[PDB]
Amino acid sequence: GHVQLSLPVLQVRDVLVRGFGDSVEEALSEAREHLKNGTCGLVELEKGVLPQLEQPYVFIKRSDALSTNHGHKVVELVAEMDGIQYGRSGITLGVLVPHVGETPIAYRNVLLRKNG
Repeated sequence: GHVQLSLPVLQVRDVLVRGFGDSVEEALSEAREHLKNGTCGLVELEKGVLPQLEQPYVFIKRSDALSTNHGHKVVELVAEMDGIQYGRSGITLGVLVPHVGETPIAYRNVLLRKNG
């Protein structure tokens, strides 16, 4: 189940603007909406990445809400200020950014929770 969705994958060094906003719930909402528009892209979480983003790093984690093994890499939209949790984990599949033409190197599919 869930909706299937794709995004581009951009370099954090081309993505001049990696903030959707400057609070958690802001960036989470705007992310959901830049996804709804389709003007979002993905940035992979690597060791030097957080202290180049703004702050409310809109993460994707592989849906810790289930107990089954048989599926695609499903994820869900989440956000943290210091990246206290999630970003500093191995769940976590990247951080979203507003796509402004930064030239992708790749694309990253996921599914997207839709209750009804």
